[PDB]
Amino acid sequence: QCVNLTTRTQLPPAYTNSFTRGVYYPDKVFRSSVLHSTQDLFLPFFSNVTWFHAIHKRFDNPVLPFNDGVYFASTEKSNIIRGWIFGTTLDSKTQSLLIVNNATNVVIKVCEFQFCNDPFLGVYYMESEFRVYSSANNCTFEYVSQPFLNFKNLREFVFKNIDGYFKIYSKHTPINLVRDLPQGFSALEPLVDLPIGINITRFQTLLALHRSGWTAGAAAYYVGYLQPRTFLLKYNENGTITDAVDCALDPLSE
Amino acid sequence: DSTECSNLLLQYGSFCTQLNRALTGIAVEQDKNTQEVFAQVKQIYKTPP
Amino acid sequence: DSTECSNLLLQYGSFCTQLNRALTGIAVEQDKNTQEVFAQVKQIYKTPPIKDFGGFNFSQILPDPSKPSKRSPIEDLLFNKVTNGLTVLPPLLTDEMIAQYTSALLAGTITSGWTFGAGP
Amino acid sequence: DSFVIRGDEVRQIAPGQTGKIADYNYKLPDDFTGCVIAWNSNNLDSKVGGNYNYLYRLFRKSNLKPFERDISTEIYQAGSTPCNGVEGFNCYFPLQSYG
Amino acid sequence: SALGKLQDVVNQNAQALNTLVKQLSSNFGAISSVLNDILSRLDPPEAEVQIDRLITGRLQSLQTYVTQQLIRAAEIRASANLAATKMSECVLGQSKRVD
Amino acid sequence: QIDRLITGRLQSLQTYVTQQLIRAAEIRASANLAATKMSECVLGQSKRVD
Amino acid sequence: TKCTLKSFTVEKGIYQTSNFRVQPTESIVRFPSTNLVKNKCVNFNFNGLTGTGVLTESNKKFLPFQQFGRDIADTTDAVRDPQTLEILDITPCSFGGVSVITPGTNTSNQVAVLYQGVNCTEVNVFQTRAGCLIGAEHVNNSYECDIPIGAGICASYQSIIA
Ligand SMILES: *[C@@H]1O[C@H](CO)[C@@H](O[C@@H]2O[C@H](CO)[C@@H](O)[C@H](O)[C@H]2NC(C)=O)[C@H](O)[C@H]1NC(C)=O
Ligand SMILES: *[C@@H]1O[C@H](CO)[C@@H](O[C@@H]2O[C@H](CO)[C@@H](O)[C@H](O)[C@H]2NC(C)=O)[C@H](O)[C@H]1NC(C)=O
Ligand SMILES: *[C@@H]1O[C@H](CO)[C@@H](O)[C@H](O)[C@H]1NC(C)=O
Ligand SMILES: *[C@@H]1O[C@H](CO)[C@@H](O)[C@H](O)[C@H]1NC(C)=O
Ligand SMILES: *[C@@H]1O[C@H](CO)[C@@H](O)[C@H](O)[C@H]1NC(C)=O
Ligand SMILES: *[C@@H]1O[C@H](CO)[C@@H](O)[C@H](O)[C@H]1NC(C)=O
Ligand SMILES: *[C@@H]1O[C@H](CO)[C@@H](O)[C@H](O)[C@H]1NC(C)=O
Repeated sequence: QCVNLTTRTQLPPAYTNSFTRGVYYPDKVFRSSVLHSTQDLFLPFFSNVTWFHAIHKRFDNPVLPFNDGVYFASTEKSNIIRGWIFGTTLDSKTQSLLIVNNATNVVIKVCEFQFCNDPFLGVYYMESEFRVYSSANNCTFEYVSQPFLNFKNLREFVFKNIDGYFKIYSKHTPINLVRDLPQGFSALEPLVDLPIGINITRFQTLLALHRSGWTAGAAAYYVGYLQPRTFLLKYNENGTITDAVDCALDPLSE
Repeated sequence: DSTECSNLLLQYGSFCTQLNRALTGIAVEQDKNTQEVFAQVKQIYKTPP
Repeated sequence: DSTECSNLLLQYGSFCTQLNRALTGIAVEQDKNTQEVFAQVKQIYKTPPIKDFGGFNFSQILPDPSKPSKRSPIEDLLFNKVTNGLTVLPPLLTDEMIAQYTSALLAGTITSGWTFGAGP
Repeated sequence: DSFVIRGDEVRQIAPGQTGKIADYNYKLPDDFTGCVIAWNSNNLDSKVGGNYNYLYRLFRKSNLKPFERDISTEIYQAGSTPCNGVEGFNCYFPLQSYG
Repeated sequence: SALGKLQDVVNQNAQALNTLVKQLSSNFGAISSVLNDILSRLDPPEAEVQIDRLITGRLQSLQTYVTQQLIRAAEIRASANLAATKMSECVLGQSKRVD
Repeated sequence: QIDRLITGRLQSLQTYVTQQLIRAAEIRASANLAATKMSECVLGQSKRVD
Repeated sequence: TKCTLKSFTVEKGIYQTSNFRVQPTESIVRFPSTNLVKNKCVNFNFNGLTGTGVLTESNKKFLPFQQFGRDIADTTDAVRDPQTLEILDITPCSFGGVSVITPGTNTSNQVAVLYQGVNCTEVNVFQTRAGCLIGAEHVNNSYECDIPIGAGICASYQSIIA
């Protein structure tokens, strides 16, 4: 089942500053009281991060490129953002990745889904609406896990695809800032490594409608793109990354 | 300017860094030598006319 | 611990012996340097218990009895201000013995002037 | 060292080769010096009904040393069940003939 | 920065040791920098070549380290000879030499 | 082939840097001597013979 | 010492002759497998990570994602056991130089051995900061240095005293 959403309001997407966000742990190695230089796919400091809104009538589900990797930030309250779609053609011709977080658990499936033009979840004012794909014929990987998840919650994710392995990095932050990204540092813990082995070039954000037509809950998300670069990470005595330096940002940090 | 040569040169590690650091040490050592030899006075004296 | 690597390494000859010999020469040279600098007196001179030197105060350079290391306040400050088959050999002269040599030199140059350097 | 082998096995009479007669019949060392000589003998070492006088070690527990010869006609245990010198299920003679 | 001369020597020695240890992580054109990985993944005819590449790279690194250690040893020996001269002439006597 | 050129040029550069370090040590010794002569012969009168 | 110096007569002094490495007594495999042996120099295989070392109980506070810990030189100094989630330090097995302290062969054939940087319980036994000294008796009297051992310790012949 698919439903076209025809009550959207036309507006260009916004842009804002990344500040010093998007740093994730590059590996599973404990390091204490050290300064470690690593060359990996990172989000540049103070970069131009694209800003999308969900407010009522804004419902931002465009088609975005994946490129080398995607940093996804979420200023979220009341649980509208539910999952992501990854793939190349987003149809039954190729094999695509589904990540959803419904009312009970988190489900990851790698199948040839015939995706809808507007995939979405729904909350009735209970969850009784799910319209993401119309079919699923060839499924290779399944993974059911625990639930991962004024704006009160900040969700950071990093999606990378190297050597057929999909690395998802996550961080949950209690915030009380109203509109933009708070200025500070928080290193993203690695969340999951999936041996999906599929080609990914395009991705989709999954949102949830509110029904009482439809109403969009207040949410905002940010999309940034990873580039191959070097960071200098500082590990404290407790093994937590507390500060970082972008090696190619300015001559002082260089 | 060969990128394949630099990619193969990265397999050898930090030899280039050691050579650059040694040459930098020699270069600052020459200035230190000149400073020790000639800059032994902090007042610039002149002869009478 | 690879036996095959060592067997292949034996084809190159006595390179390892040369490197070990050079490092051993450096290691003995450091001890020789410390002997040449600090061990220039064969008598361990000591200051008198009464520090009556005609108004001259040497408390900042003489060893402090209160400190367990028996170092001077200046030497204590100096020591505070300096911060896979590899081994570090300890120096032949420890820090307390080097401090003792400096204390002997200080006692000689305070109580005897330059006479102790040329004879009795 | 004289023997008779197949036509595709003449590449295995060489130092540093992986192969079947290299492991269980005739092994050359890595520091081998000398010459390997091979020539076709279909006119002499072949019969129209089958010349079965040439045998190779199909089964062995471990690879040979260089210049090591195994003529021992003891049975091989190819399964979990011991053979006790008697042929049976997963109990095979080590020496099989070329056809 | 009063005690920079001693700290420079300490930093140089520690940096040389860190560089020498760090050079083990480089494969020097081999498939891997770990000897156990090469010995467990490859046969001895090609593992010999990979180990040879690692040996020549590590030996070049060690010879380089010994070379700068000897040069620094000469510099420290010259400084120590100067220090011994200052101990003999300034502490054990009064020197007429200017500066 | 590029690896052969790299190892040859790296050996040449290491040889050059090593001999430059040895000459730098020699020049440093000569400069220390020159500073000693500046202090003792120019800034004062020296009793040291020759 | 005679074989190392390539001479049948050895002068008085200390001579570096060999290298002492504590051999791995057992081999341990831990997969998500053998028993876990601590406080001994053993070979270890943790999740495909091979090595040789002494496993000790650790006071580190590894976060859940973190599995094996690296030091300054990027060597694995701490590892988490994949079956029982506990942290173990990996100290490198005891290695050191073996030096032979001897007087001249004209004087005597008695020798002492110094294991550099090796404690005496992992090898006339005397523990010095320079290492473990075997074959030389320790005296409380102080003399001039005849054969240098290190860390203020010297050896002489009078038997060999330290
Ligand atoms: C929702 O809208 C999309 C886009 O208008 C529809 O997708 C089109 O489906 C028709 C089916 O005949 C195709 O011919 C078009 O090429 C599709 N366009 C795109 C951009 O994919 C989709 O069918 C609509 N959903 C429903 C239920 O009508
Ligand atoms: C020599 O100098 C020392 C240190 O400058 C003097 O010790 C000081 O004495 C005064 C007066 O009792 C104290 O207030 C200071 O705290 C002391 N300083 C230290 C570092 O202990 C000492 O009095 C001087 N004179 C003699 C004769 O020793
Ligand atoms: C971000 O990009 C948009 C267009 O892509 C541009 O108009 C805007 O000025 C950029 N912002 C910054 C801070 O560079
Ligand atoms: C969540 O998705 C799983 C997977 O299909 C399903 O079994 C479960 O019933 C769903 N829960 C809800 C509340 O829809
Ligand atoms: C994928 O699905 C289609 C239709 O369900 C089927 O014909 C095809 O063989 C499947 N391919 C694989 C690799 O399972
Ligand atoms: C992945 O898909 C893109 C576009 O469909 C294509 O250009 C690329 O070659 C593909 N890569 C692989 C490894 O299949
Ligand atoms: C590290 O953790 C300890 C708790 O054992 C805490 O007291 C200390 O402040 C922490 N350090 C940092 C930099 O957070």
